[PDB]
Amino acid sequence: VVEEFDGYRQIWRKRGVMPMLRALMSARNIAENLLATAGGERRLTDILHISELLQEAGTQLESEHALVRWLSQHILEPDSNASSQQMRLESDKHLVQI
Amino acid sequence: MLRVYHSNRLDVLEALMEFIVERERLDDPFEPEMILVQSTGMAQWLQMTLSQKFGIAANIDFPLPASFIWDMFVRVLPEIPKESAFNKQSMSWKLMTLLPQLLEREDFTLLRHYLTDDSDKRKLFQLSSKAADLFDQYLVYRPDWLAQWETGHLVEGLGEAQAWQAPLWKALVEYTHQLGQPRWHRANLYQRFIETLESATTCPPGLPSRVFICGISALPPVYLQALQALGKHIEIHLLFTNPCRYYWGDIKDVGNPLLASWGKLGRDYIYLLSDLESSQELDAFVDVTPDNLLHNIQSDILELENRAVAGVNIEEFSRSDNKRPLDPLDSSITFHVCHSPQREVEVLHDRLLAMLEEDPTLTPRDIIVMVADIDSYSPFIQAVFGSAPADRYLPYAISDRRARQSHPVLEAFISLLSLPDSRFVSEDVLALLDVPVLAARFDITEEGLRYLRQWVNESGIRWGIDDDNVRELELPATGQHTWRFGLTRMLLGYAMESAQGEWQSVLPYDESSGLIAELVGHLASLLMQLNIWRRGLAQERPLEEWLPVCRDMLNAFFLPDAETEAAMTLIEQQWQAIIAEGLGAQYGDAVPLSLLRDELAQRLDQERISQRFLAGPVNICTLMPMRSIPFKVVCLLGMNDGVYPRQLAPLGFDLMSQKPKRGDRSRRDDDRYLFLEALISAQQKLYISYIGRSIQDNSERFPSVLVQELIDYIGQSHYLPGDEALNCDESEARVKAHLTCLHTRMPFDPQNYQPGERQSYAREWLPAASQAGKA
Amino acid sequence: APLYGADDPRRCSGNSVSEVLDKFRKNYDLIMSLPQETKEEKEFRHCIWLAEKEERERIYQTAI
Amino acid sequence: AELNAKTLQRLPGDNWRVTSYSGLQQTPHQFPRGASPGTFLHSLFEDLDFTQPVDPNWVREKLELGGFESQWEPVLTEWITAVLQAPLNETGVSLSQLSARNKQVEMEFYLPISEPLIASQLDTLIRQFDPLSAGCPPLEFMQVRGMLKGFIDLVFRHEGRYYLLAYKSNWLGEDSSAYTQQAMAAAMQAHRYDLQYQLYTLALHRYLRHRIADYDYEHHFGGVIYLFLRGVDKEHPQQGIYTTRPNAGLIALMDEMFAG
Amino acid sequence: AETLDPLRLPLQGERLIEASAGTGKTFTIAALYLRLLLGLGGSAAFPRPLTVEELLVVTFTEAATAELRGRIRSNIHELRIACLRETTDNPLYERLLEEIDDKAQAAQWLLLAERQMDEAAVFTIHGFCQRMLNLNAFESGMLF
Ligand SMILES: Nc1ncnc2c1ncn2[C@@H]1O[C@H](COP(=O)(O)OP(=O)(O)NP(=O)(O)O)[C@@H](O)[C@H]1O
Ligand SMILES: [Mg+2]
Repeated sequence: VVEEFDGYRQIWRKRGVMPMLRALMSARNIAENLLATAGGERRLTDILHISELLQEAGTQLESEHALVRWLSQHILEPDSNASSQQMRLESDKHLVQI
Repeated sequence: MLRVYHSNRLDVLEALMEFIVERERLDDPFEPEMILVQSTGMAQWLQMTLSQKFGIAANIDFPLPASFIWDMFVRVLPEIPKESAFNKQSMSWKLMTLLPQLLEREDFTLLRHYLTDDSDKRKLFQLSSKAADLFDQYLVYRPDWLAQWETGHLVEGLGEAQAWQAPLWKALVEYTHQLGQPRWHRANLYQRFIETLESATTCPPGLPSRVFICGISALPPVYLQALQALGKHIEIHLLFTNPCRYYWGDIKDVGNPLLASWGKLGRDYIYLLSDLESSQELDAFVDVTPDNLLHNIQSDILELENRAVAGVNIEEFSRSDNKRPLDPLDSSITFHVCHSPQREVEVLHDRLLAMLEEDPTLTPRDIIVMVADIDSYSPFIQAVFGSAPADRYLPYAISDRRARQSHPVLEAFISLLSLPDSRFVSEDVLALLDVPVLAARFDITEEGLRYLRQWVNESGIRWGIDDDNVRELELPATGQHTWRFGLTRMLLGYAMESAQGEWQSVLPYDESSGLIAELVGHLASLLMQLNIWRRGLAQERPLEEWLPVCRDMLNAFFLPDAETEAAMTLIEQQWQAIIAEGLGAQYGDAVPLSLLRDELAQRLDQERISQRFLAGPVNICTLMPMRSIPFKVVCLLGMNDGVYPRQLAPLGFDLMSQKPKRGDRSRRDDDRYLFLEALISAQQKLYISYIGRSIQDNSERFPSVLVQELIDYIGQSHYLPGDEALNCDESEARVKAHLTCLHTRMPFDPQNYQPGERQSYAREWLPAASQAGKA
Repeated sequence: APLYGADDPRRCSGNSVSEVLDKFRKNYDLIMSLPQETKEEKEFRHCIWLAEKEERERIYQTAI
Repeated sequence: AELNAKTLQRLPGDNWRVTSYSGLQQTPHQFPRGASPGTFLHSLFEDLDFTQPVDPNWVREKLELGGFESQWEPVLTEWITAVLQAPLNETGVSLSQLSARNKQVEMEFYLPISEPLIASQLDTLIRQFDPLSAGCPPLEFMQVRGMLKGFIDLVFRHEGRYYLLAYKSNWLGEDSSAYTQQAMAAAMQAHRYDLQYQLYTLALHRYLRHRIADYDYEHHFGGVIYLFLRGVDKEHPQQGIYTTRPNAGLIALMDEMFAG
Repeated sequence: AETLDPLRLPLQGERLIEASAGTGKTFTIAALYLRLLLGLGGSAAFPRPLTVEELLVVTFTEAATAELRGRIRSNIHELRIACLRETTDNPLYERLLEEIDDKAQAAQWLLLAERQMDEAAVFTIHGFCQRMLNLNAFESGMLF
């Protein structure tokens, strides 16, 4: 596990943010298990949205630690008014619209 | 003689240039070849092609039309300065001085109401900049107006704002005569330059043998007149990419709707070219065989014929045989509807992989991807093209992205310039300490920052560097929760244990007690500096006094390194250039720091890096005018209604937009013509994508009007096999629905993995789509 | 390609790029030596080409 | 239903690329050194007029731009003259003797490489025709097909014979003996400037063959001149300058290799 | 209070149109937009025909603004097709064609409108204020 995380760190340094998370989800089969688990679809959608936001925030931030610092800061004070931070639709299927 | 070369494609013009260069050789070897281009990518492509053909391309100058015409001014007429006195940069600072002296005038009464409430000359500077831009545009496109304004008369039948614009320009000229600067500017110089060569018995010395104008499809009428006057002595070869074979400028609406709508930029240009008296033109076109949908549309555009059927007659509206058969397997033109830009790029990657697999001859360099705004799609493009596996890896290079060489140093310096206005929040100062250069300057290690975070937090530092800063904001002096308070507290805690008690109504901070407290001594060294400068930058200073400010601040606050030296040099160069323009304009009055800071902020990010346009990998870049290069695969992203075309409305008091003439340029028409250039340049495949439904709200978006007209023309000009019995409208809707592809919202949707042409290439989401995982 | 002006060495219209390049290459000196065309002649040639295109379109529409 | 993703039969190729010599490779003595000082020293000659004596005010303004000490201004001017008046290869050309018509500064060239350029298949020829390459270990780089870029410092013609001049501001040593012929050759071998000037000569030969009607290599070419700014001293004519002429056979075989 | 007929509604000065829910208030906007573009109604018509860029529409929400822009685009397209074909399957377009004098010039104007629909002046109150401040910063006295 330490070795795979060290390789993930190398991928993170080289190819950016999204490649590391993608390789992690592929190797750990996170998406498959979440889709299998009841309700995990919303979880996977939120994870993907968080990954996209982390990529957008790491593009501007050159330091690797700065992205973690920014993520912790945003977790401390979530901005509800932000349109980007709005939660996306759960599924494209038929949903009761409240 | 001025020879105009017409060709539907660029490669023909380029080969003609090749043959002309090879046939007639330059006598002197060191004489540089002249090729006019308005874009760097066009020049780079020309160089790469000429080197590939001849064996090497060198000593080929690529100046802009304006700079070239100014160079010709310098050589043909004597007593002309190297650089024009009237430029966009200097007129701003000159009008900044001239406007306060003219507020007493009645004609400027409205301007008075504008300049009444300004405190730090913000409105004055912005108005001067806008007026300088307007005057430059007038110089370029409207010399008669300036010629009339200099004498003091008014132009009949013009805009209302002329009343306040005509005298100012006059008051400018006289002003630049008092300082002693050269009177000559291009507007008055045009007629004399034309007359000197018109009556010249022989060719003047120093002129180049021949000139080339390649890739420029838009020129002002005055430049064309100057080139016509210059064509007598020296030959000029204009390579003009013409989308239509026949005469399509002011046809004696154009015949083709897709050309009439998007051809406003080229109609005026071809009408000007036709109006040249001493021009000899030969047509070198290439016919296109209508074997594909894209080739069919290109042939319709080239032949200036209309293929869509309106259906006015009942017999015409009933049968669908009037349209052209469309092959179902054909995929030359394909429209794609996605949900998010991430999904859009992820689908574009798979489509590019499919196109590469389908055709062995295709190469990544041939493919090009153009987006409305490259900065909005840069993270998604980069992540999608980086996450691809090694066997699936596609090389990419992104062009026209904002030039960001060292962002933290730039932002730290910009924030340091705002010192007098800053409240010195603890988080803000820690953000300045984030930069490793500013910390190395005060030998603050990265491990020490973990300690200084909790120290600042627990000690109680909230805002304010000292009590004087608190009193300066007209707030009651408290004496606590300031940087001085926290520093004194930490020092007392290093000196005296907190168990003893208060000494000066300040509880010592026990945490900083050992050798680590030396960090405090370094931190207290920073703030003191932050104090000194925050007092030095308050007072307004003349321009010559602002010269050593930037260098002193950099060498005081920053300790350079191998990487940061470049950014520091760029900052110094921009600062020195701004102050040099100011001093050349002889601005006497004092200038506040808030003006130079906000000017440097605008000047630093205006840079762009397009050096990797044709590096070899697939090209990612925005749509830039005057850059038309043929490519096999041409993809277009971000075509949502409102994003493209990009709308930049005029200032509102410009006189050109009131009574427009032929040759006037507008960003709207520029984008409308770039969309046509993208269509014509596509040789094999055209890909167009746009966001249909918002991923967040599941709402409905719309595509650009251009894509709408394109799909309308397609649906009205073609019919699928087996739909002959159907009427025009049903067959049109069927074709439009067959070509428009609606992709899924999520990558793990199993529809993506069903066998077909829409089948994806990413196997990572295959087990998820198959629903084979365990809970 | 328009029928009018086919004999003129200036015109290089062809079916492929290579044919156009050869057509231009063979008659380069002839093109250069020819004097410049008058404005009236250029307008006349453009009008003739437009009329030819119009007549072609009319004949096609009659064929429908 | 059954789901299967597609596979790629043909792998896309990254062979096509555009690279430079850097990509393939991968008192004045006490003057500060670095990337920025070197670029400043080069920009000085970029806009310097050789046919006129140096002006103290211009040097002072350039030192203000660079940010160096004004104390260098009295000396640097003299040093610049030492560069302008220093003699050259046996023709005895002085830099001040070059007029604005017989000079070309910072010429950018593009050279196509059609077949993939292998280090092994080139190093053998370079070692065969150049002893400096024989002294060094074999070239090592990956296959490259595409374009080659480069910026030539100066090209000038004298007596109807052309030359190539390349400025170098590397601090070879602290003493003048470190700027001798053997030491300069050792530095060339260490920084692999041999391949650099070879490619420069290939580019120049192709450009002259293209431009000059009835061109001949032996007749019109004059050799290669590396100018070490700090090495230039009025006392010793040899220290600071280096002159080398590539073999015509090497140039011809290199041209044929790069063509096909 | 009088019943409303979109074709006979005079467009001069201020006019108030009040009705209950689901009565087609938003739907009449398209008919009035077409009338303004074509300049129909005789006495009740505007004195001169107008362009897309001169008609202002103010909506409450952004989504409704986009919906109205799309629907106006679609109505312009359908009316242009009807004018080209001189026949239509909708009663409103049928009455319009009955009111139109010359259909070729009307179709040309509708084509120009379709081509300028990208610049349609349909905004919200806050967006209208922002755009008027930006376009006229000189008169309003704000920054550029
Ligand atoms: N004259 C008409 N002919 C046909 N359908 C109509 C007509 N007027 C309105 N409709 C339809 O009526 C429905 C609602 O119309 P709408 O314009 O939203 O009314 P409304 O006054 O805006 N309701 P509200 O927005 O809640 O105040 C839509 O489906 C329209 O197509
Ligand atoms: Mg409504």
